[PDB]
Amino acid sequence: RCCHLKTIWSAPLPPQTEIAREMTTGSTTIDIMGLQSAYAKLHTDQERDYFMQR
Amino acid sequence: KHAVPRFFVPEHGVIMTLALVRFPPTCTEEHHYLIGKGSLTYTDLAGDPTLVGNLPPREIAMENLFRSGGTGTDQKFKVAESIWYRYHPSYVDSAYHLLEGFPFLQG
Amino acid sequence: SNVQTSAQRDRIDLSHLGFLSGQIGRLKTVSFSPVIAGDSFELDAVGALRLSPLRRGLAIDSNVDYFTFYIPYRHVYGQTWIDFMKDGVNATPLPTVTTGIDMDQTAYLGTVNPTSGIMPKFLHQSYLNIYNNYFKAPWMPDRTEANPSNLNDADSRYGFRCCHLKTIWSAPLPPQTEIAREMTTGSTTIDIMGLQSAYAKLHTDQERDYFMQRYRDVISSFGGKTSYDADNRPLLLMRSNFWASGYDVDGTDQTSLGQFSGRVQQTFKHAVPRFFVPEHGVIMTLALVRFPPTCTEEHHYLIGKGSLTYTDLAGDPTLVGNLPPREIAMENLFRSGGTGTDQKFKVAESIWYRYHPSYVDSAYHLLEGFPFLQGRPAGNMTERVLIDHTKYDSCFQSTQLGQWNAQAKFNVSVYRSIPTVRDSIMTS
Amino acid sequence: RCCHLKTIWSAPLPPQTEIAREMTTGSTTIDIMGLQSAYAKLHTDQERDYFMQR
Amino acid sequence: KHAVPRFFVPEHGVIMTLALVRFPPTCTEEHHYLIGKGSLTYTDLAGDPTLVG
Amino acid sequence: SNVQTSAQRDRIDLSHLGFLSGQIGRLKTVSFSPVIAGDSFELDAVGALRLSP
Amino acid sequence: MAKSYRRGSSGKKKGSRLWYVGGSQF
DNA sequence: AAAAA
DNA sequence: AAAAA
DNA sequence: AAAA
Repeated sequence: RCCHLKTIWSAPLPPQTEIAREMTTGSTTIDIMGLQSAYAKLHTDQERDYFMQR
Repeated sequence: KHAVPRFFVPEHGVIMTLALVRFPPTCTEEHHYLIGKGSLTYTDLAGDPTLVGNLPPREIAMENLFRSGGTGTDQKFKVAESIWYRYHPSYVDSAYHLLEGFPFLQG
Repeated sequence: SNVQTSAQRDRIDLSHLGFLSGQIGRLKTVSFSPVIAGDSFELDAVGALRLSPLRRGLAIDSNVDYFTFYIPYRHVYGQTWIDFMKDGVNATPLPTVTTGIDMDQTAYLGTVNPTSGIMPKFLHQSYLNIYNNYFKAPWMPDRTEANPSNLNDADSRYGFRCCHLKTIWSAPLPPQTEIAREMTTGSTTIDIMGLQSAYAKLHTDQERDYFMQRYRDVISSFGGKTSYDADNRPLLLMRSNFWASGYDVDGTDQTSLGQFSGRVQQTFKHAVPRFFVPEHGVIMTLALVRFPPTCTEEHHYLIGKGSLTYTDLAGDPTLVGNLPPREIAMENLFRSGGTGTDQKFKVAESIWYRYHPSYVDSAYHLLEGFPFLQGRPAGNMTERVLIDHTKYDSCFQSTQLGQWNAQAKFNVSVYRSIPTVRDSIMTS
Repeated sequence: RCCHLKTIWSAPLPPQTEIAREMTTGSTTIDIMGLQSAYAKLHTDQERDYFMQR
Repeated sequence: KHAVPRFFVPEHGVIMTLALVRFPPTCTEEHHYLIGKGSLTYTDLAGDPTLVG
Repeated sequence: SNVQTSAQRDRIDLSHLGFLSGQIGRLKTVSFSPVIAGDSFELDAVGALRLSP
Repeated sequence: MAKSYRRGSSGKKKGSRLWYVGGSQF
């Protein structure tokens, strides 16, 4: 059995799609340079979820 | 007609041909997302570019798109934030429901 | 990281298919598409229209009308919509309406009824505004159903009943037509300057009975004009009119050698010019199918009156153009017509010299397969003008697709300032 | 009575102008995708304070 | 002179004309912000584009 | 979100009025304007001078 | 006998991509 | 825009 | 390469 | 750089 022609329900986002991403900031402080690094790692994960699985 | 250009075979092997037949996916009991949600907020209807391009993907249920659709975990998936402003579904009148001879997905 | 604040103009494809069916003389929505302020909209519809198989060969063609309207959300919600856009993200959700529990309780709105029984009100309210401004008779009251669930089965399933094509009986003078006007002269004297003032006031009353029953008609008589936002009316974009024809099929077996069956199949096009959308709203398309109003037992007025006077027959211009409108009964036009108060209406003084009715021979009476009004239109004036689809049941063979069906493709192209799907799913 | 010609004191920023905007991060964690959504909502509020009050 | 171009009147109504007279807002006891603040920091005086914007 | 690090060259208007008075043979400041490194400055003053009757 | 309204379910695609499933899918 | 194209 | 040729 |  093959797949239907692409529609909203027959071509959904892959099941490994996240709507949140957590960080480990301090109790009363945060590193903002570490915050920039967190966004960079999230971008590479989203590339492999939407475009690059092979 | 199915014509294949001339090919140079580099190693021993096989060449296979296959076929596939499909219909466009039209469902009888399918409606617009805005119709299925009912209560509309500013994010749903305004189409503001700042909100559309900066929000995480939304999770919706099959109930919002199909009559008698489910709500449990197996009837949930994720779509783009404003996907309903980029496509419009097909409409099948209720007179065509349960009528033999029309290729449709009943329900 | 990177916050987006604007978007380019992108070509959005909103094309879809439609499988449509309905009854004779009922207005039904066939397509709709919500729009955003600043859009550039264009529509083109191509399809084929069919009737149910006939009991005989083709005799009379039917008339088909297509309409397209634009309705802003401000006309539906009013001040609630104004506060909705000014508040922004934290605005209050818009009100809703209640629907039925069956799958076909919103077929007149061109959508499948959701199982929750709740839907937004902009489609239902836009349908009422279109009907009250363009399709009902100007002298009958408006339809003001609050929710789709307040309608009966017939209205929700197929739509509202429309009016027949204009004839002597289907387009009478409005019920507020006077044949006399009194004055208050003295016992043995009269003011003649007051008499001149009486005629002036009568002229303005007759203008509002025949021409100006809506506000925009009154302004038009002065030479001005009103925008569609002044009286809160929908804006018409395009209208299309065509006739449907077909061919015949011959039987070739022992029993049916010599009889024929007619089928109607007509291709059509409905193209709407490019439109600039000024505000958020919806654009709706509707269809209407009607037959010319031919009645079997209808005769000439001079034949029905019998005893003819000089005023009836001479056609003298002095008498024709200076007499008040005459009141006639249904008996004078139809066999077995009534005489009571509900079968009486008013016409022009010599209308019978300006038209001639159609003749149907008695051999065609009570014969299946011919689209006719068997006998006369019954009921009062309101029921006489509105079309009844159950009278055409003798012309078709029973089927699940009603009395007409169609299959069309709507080519919708819009220029929209919306971010791409890639922009929406990538955080950075 | 009408308004003076525009100067620094006769044409100030509207009284509904905020100098801070708070979020509801976790005790030792933060969602960074939620942080992006917070900036988007702040931009629309500032548009209606400076440009679009009608 | 106050000339109004030809106008087509679409509905019944009224047309009104009004006037306003004003002076430029000059105040006697007004001084520069840098003079009034007195103690100046790097943000006040440097005019660094990164901090200003 | 978006951090700005540079700026374009913009035309700034620093025009103002002056109401001046003084005595004979005393030096007095009539105008001043703080500037930033890299600016391109130009000045032109037009007015009328009067003595007491 | 019927080309446009029997072939396909929508119009021609001249615009941005709409679906992303993780790769080629046929 | 009901009235052969 | 689903979307009249 | 994206309509990957």
